[PDB]
Order: sequence, then C-alpha cells, then structure tokens
Amino acid sequence: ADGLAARGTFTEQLQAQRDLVKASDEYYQLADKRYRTGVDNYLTLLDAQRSLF
Amino acid sequence: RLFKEGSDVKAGQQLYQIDPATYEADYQSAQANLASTQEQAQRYKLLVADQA
Repeated sequence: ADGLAARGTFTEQLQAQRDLVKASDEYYQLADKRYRTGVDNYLTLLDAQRSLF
Repeated sequence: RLFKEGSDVKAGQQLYQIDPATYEADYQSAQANLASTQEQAQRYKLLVADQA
C-alpha cells in the first residue's frame, strides 16, 4: 500500500518539478536575450543561469 | 558680413555669423542625451518582440 501511494504521487511530483525546470529555463533564455541586446550586465545573467541548474 | 552690399540675395542665403558658442554647447548636450536614449529605445524595441 505504501508502494502504491508512492507510485500514485511521484509521477505528478516529477511533472511539477519538470514544469519548474522548464519555467526556469525560459527565464534563463529571456535573460540571455536581454544580456546580448546589451540591457543588463553579466551578473544578473549568471544568477539566472545559477538558478536554472 | 558675408554678402556684397547692393547685390541680389535669394531665400535662405546666409547673411551674418553671430558666433554661436552657447547654441553649439547645448546642441552638443542635447545630442549626447539623444545619443543615449536612442539606443535605450532601440534595445527595448528589439526586446519587446521576445517579451523580455
């Protein structure tokens, strides 16, 4: 019964984690575009790159 | 006084030179302000397509 509960929960918990990862990746991509246009410095690119992984 | 007297002048011909020296100065200052905010607007124009 504990195994069935873990099976019923982990597939949704990992989906939530994957959505979090892809949201952070879109954040990093927009920050990289904003860096290479020249608006921001390298520090607030590196912090978003850090938050990504 | 850059015209011969008693002549015929046309529209827009320069007559004198009143030694600007202040108008040139604040023209330079406004030119510097425009030369900043033009790039400030152009980068935002490039960014707003990607919704950054």
